[PDB]
Amino acid sequence: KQLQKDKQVYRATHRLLLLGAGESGKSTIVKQMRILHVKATKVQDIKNNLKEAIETIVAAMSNLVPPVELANPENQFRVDYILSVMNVPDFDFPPEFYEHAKALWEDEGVRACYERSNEYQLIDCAQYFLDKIDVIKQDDYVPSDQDLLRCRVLTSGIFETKFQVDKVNFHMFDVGGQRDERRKWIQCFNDVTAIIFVVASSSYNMVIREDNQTNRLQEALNLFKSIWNNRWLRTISVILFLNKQDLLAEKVLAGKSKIEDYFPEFARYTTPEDATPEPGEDPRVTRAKYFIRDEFLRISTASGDGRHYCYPHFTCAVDTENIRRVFNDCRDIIQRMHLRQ
Amino acid sequence: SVNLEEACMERCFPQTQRRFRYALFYIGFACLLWSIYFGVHMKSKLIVMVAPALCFLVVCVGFFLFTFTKLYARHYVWTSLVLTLLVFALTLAAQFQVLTPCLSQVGSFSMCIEVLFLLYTVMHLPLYLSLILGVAYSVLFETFGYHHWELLSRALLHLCIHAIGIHLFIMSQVRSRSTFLKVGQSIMHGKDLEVEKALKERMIHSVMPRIIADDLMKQGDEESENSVKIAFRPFKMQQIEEVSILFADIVGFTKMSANKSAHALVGLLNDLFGRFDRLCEETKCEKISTLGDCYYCVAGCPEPRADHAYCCIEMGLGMIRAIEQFCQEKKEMVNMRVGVHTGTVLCGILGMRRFKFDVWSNDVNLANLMEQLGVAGKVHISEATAKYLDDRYEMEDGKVTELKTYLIAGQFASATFSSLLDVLLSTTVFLILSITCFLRYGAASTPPPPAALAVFGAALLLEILSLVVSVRMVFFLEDVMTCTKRLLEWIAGWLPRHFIGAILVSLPALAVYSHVTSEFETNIHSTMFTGSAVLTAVVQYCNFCQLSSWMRSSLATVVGAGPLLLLLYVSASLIGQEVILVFFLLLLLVWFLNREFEVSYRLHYHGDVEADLHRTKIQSMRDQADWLLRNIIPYHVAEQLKVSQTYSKNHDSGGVIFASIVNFSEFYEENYEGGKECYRVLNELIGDFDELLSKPDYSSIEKIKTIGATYMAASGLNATQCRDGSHPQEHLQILFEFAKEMMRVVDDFNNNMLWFNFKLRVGFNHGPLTAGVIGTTKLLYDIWGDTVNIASRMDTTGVECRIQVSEESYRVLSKMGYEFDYRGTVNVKGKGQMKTYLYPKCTDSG
Ligand SMILES: Nc1nc2c(ncn2[C@@H]2O[C@H](COP(=O)(O)OP(=O)(O)OP(O)(O)=S)[C@@H](O)[C@H]2O)c(=O)[nH]1
Ligand SMILES: [Mg+2]
Repeated sequence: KQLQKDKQVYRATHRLLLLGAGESGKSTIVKQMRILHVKATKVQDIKNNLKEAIETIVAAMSNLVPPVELANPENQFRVDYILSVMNVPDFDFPPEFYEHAKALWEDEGVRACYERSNEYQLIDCAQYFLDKIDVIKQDDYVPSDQDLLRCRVLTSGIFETKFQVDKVNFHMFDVGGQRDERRKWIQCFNDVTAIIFVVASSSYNMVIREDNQTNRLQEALNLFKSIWNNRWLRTISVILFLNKQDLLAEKVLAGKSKIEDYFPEFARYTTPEDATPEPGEDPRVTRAKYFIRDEFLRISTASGDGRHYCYPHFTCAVDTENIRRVFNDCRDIIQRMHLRQ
Repeated sequence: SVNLEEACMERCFPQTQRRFRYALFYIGFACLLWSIYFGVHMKSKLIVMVAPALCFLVVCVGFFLFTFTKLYARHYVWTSLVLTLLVFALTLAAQFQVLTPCLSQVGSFSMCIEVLFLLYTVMHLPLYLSLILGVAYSVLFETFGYHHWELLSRALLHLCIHAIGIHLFIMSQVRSRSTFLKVGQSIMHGKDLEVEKALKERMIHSVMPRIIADDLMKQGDEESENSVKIAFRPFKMQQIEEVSILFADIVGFTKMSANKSAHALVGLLNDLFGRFDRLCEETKCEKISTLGDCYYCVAGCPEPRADHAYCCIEMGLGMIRAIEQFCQEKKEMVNMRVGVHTGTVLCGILGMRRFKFDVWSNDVNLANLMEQLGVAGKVHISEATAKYLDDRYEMEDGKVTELKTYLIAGQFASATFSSLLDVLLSTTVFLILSITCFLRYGAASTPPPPAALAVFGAALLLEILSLVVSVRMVFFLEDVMTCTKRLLEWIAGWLPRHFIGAILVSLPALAVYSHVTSEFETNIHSTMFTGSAVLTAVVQYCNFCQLSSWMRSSLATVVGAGPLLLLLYVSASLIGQEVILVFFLLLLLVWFLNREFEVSYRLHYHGDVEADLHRTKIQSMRDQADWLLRNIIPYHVAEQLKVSQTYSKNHDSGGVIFASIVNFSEFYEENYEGGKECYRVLNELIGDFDELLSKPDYSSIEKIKTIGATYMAASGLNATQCRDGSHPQEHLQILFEFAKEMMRVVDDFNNNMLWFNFKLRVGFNHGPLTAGVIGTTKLLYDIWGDTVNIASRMDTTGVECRIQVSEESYRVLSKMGYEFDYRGTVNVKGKGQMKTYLYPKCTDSG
C-alpha cells in the first residue's frame, strides 16, 4: 500500500516552526540552516536592499527633530540624486549611483543620521553592505555566503525546507513576522515538533514598522505572551532565541541607548548568579541579555504548568558556529521531546 | 423454562449418551472382573456368582448398542431407570448369601457405592426420584446385609454417600442448565450484533460516500474510533482537483409550497429526490445534500474521472426532464434553475454534531452563484467547464442580464457459591465419618485413642474457620475487617487455590488414619469396618470439581492406596488381595469421572467468558450506532421512524437562527496546500460550537445542519407539550441566549487568534415551518417553510458583531425583556421591504 511506511517516516521527521517579528532573522536563520545541512537574482536584490538603505538614511534625514544636514552640502544633488531615484521599480544600478551612495556614506552628516538609526524603521545589515558593495560596485562579482545570510528578504508565506541531520529528518517552515502574516501562523500549528521563537535582541530601543510607536521588543514580548497561552500551544515546549547578540553588545558599548530608558525594570535589575558568560564578556552585557532572557522567561514562568517549557539560548545569525553549537544542543532537546508524545 | 429445559438436554443429549456409553463400559468391566475374580482363586464352590455377571454383561452390551435407538428422545429416562434397577437386583442378589461366619461386607458395599455414584452422575433422575431410589436401595442393601454399633455405622455410611452424591448431582445439573443459558445468550449476541453492524453500516453509508465509507470500514487508524468515546480535534480532509459541481434551486419553490399538507410536501419532495438519486447512480455522480429550495451534487470526487463534466451535465438534463414530468405529472407548473462549475475542492467532514461529509472551495460558491444566477430549464455552465465541455452539447453563451459563463439546453450457581457449598459438604461428611470412627468405640466410657481426638478438634477448627471465611464472603457482614478480608482472600489465587483445596480434601483421610496405629487386623469385623471407612473416604475427593483433575485424582489415589498396601503386610490376607483389587478399580472410576466433570467445568467457564465478550461487544456496537443515529437525526424522529416509514411534522411556531462567518473567505489564503489548515481551524470552531449544544440548558436546542461558514440552528421541535411550569414561548429566549453565547464564544476563539478577528453575523426569525426526512438507505432529516428562507436570506443581510432580528420576533423578545436598537427596513427576495432590529444597543459609537 506504500503508506504503512510513509506515515512512520513522517513520525521520523522534525517539524520546526519558526516565529518572530519581521526582520528578526527567520529568513536569515533558515538560510543558515540550509547551508549547514545542504538562480542569480540574489546578487540583484542585495543592491535593492542597498537601494532601500541608501534611501532610508536620506529619507529620514529630514524626519528627525534636527533635519540631518550633510557635512558636505555640496553633494546635496547627490542626495537629490537618491531622491530622484527615491522610487524606481526597476533599476540598472548605474555606477554613478554607486558613487553617489558611497560618497554620502562617507559623509558625516550621513553618519549622524545612521547613528540615530533607532528613531526610524531601518534594515540591520545596512552599514555592512554600505561597505561590502563598494567591492561589488562592478557587476562581475558573486557575493559571499556571508552576504547571502545577510541578504534581507522579506518572509511572506509558508516556506517549507527539509533536510537531514545524521539520519534524522527535519522540516522547518520560514514564516514572516509582520502583523498581517500573523494571521497565517495558525496554519502551521498542527502537530509541529519544535517551536523556534526568535527575537531580535537588539530590537529593544526601536519600534515596529506597523505603527512606529510600539517597541519592537515590547511588541514581541506581548506576542510571545499571547502564543505561550494559545489553546493549542499549552502542550509543546518552546525553544527561545535572542538574535543579533553582537548588535545588542554594540548598543551597550555605545552606551547611547538605555534599556532602563526604554524599560526601567533594568535599572533596579540584578544579574542572576547562574550566568555562564563567555570569556571577555562585558558583565553589564551579560546582565542585560539575561535581563531580557528572564523578561521573556517571566511569561514562560507565570504559566505553562509543567506542560511546555522554555530553553532560552543566545544567537548571532551571522556566526555559523554559534548557530551550529546551539542548534546541536537544540537537537538534543528536540530528540528528547520527539518521543514525549 | 418449560421446553427450554427440554432444549437443554436436546443439546446435552449427545454428551449425555457419551457419558452413558462410558458408564456402561465401566459397569460391564466391573461385572466382568468380579466374575473372573470369584472364579480364579476362591469361591469356585458355586457358579451363581459368575453366570449372573455374564448375563448382566450381555445385557449391558445390548444396552450399549441399543442406545442407537430412534424412539429414544424421551424414553431414555426410563431406560436409565430400568438399567439402575437391573444393577440393583444384580448386586443385592449377589449380596444376600452372606453371614457365614466367607464373604466380605466391603465387596457388596463398594458395589452399592459405585451404583450410587454412577446413577448420581449419568442417569438423570429427578431430584426427588433420584434421592428416594438412592435411599431405598441403601436401606434395602444394609437390611439384606443384616442377614448394634456396626449397623448404625453402616447406615451413616449410606447417608453420607447420599449426601456427597446429591451434591455432585445437583452440581452437574446446575452446570448443565447454566451453560445452556450461556450458549443461548451468546448466540443471541451473535445474531443481534450482526444486525447492529448492518444498521450502522446503512447509517455510515447514508452519511458518507460509498468509497470513503468503506474506507472507514477498515478501522485501521483508531483516531476516528476515538471519536466515539487532544489540542486539535482529529478529522480526515483531502484536497481533490478537477471535479464538477451542480446546484439546483427550485424556481419559486416557496410559492409552490404555499399550502401543502406538511405531509404531501414531504412525499413529493422525497419523490423528486428519489428521482434524482435514481439519476445520480446511473449518471455516475455523487449527490451531497439538499438545501431547502435547492440541492446539489458532485462529479467523481471520491473517484476521479475525465467525463465527470458529461456525467454532471447529463444528470442535470435528467433532473430537467424529471421536474418536467412532475410539473405535468402532479401538474405543478414549477421548474428549477440549475448551475454547474468545474474545478478543485477540499473535501471532508467537520463538526461533531449533525456532521455529514461535505465539500468546499471558491469553486463551490462559484457554481452556487452560477446556479442562483442561472436561468430555469437551461443549465448555467462556467468557462471552467466550457474549456473541456467539448461542444458535444448545445453550447450557448448565456449572458446574464447584468466572467465567461454560458447556457446549455441539450445536445445463583456462582463459582464462589459452588466453592462455599462444596466446602460445607466436605467438612460435614468428613466430620460424621470421624464421628463414627469415635463412636466405633461404644463400650468404653472414654475411648483410648487420644491423637484421634486431637486431630478431631484440629481439623474441626480448620474446616469451620474456612466455613466462616466463606459465609462472611457470601452474606457480606464485614464484621471483622474488610482489609483483613481483602488481604486474606488475595491468597485465594489460582494455584494456591489448588494447593489449599488439595490439603482440605486430604485432611479427612489422615484424620481417620488416627485409628491406624491401634489393633484392628485381628478383628475381621473392624477390618471390614475400616475398609468401608477408607473407601468411603477416598470417594469423597470427587466433590471439588472446581479443583484440578490430575491433581485431585493423584492425591486421592496415593492417600487411599498408601496405607492400605502398607497394612497389607500388617494383618485376613487374601481379603487384602480382593480389597486392593476393588480399591484399584474404584480409583480408575473416580479418575475418569472427575476427569469428565472437570471437563464440564472448563467448558462452562469457557462459555461464560465467551458470551461475556459477545455481550460487551454488542454493548459497544449499539452504543456507537446509537451515537451515529443521534448525530444524523433527533430523538423523537427516531421514535417515529421505528414506527413509521416516513416522517412529517408541522410547527406553527419555531425559532430559527443562522450564524454566518463573514470574514472567513478573506481570512482564507490558498497559497498553502489550498490553505486547508484554515479549514482545520474552521472545524475547531464548529466543534467548539457543538460543545455549546451539549450544554444541559442548551440541550433544548437543535442544530439543524452546517453549510461551510454557515451554522444553522432551531428549536420549538422537541417541544411536544406546553407545560404549566414553563412559559410556552420562552424557548425563543433560550434560543436567543444561544446567539449571545456563541457570538461571545468566537471572541474567545478570536482571543486565541492573533492579529485577526473572526466576525460573524447572526440572523434570527420565528414562526411556522415543517420537518421531514428524505428517504431510506439514504437518511437525512431537515426542515422547510417560509421562516426558513426568510431567516436565511435574512442573516444574508446582517452585520457582524450585531444581531439581525425579524420584527415580529422583535416584539415578543422585547416583551421578554430584551433591548434592541432599530436598524431600518431591508429588501428580501419575494418579500420586499421588511422591518429589522439589531440587538446590541449601539455596540459601536451609535
Ligand atoms: N548583525 C546581525 N544581523 C542579523 C542577525 N540576524 C539577522 N540579522 C539581520 O536582520 C535582517 C533581517 O533578517 P531576516 O532573516 O529577514 O529576519 P526575519 O525574521 O526573516 O524577518 P522577515 O523575513 O519575516 S521580514 C537582515 O538584514 C540581517 O542582516 C545577526 O545575528 N547579526
Ligand atoms: Mg522572517
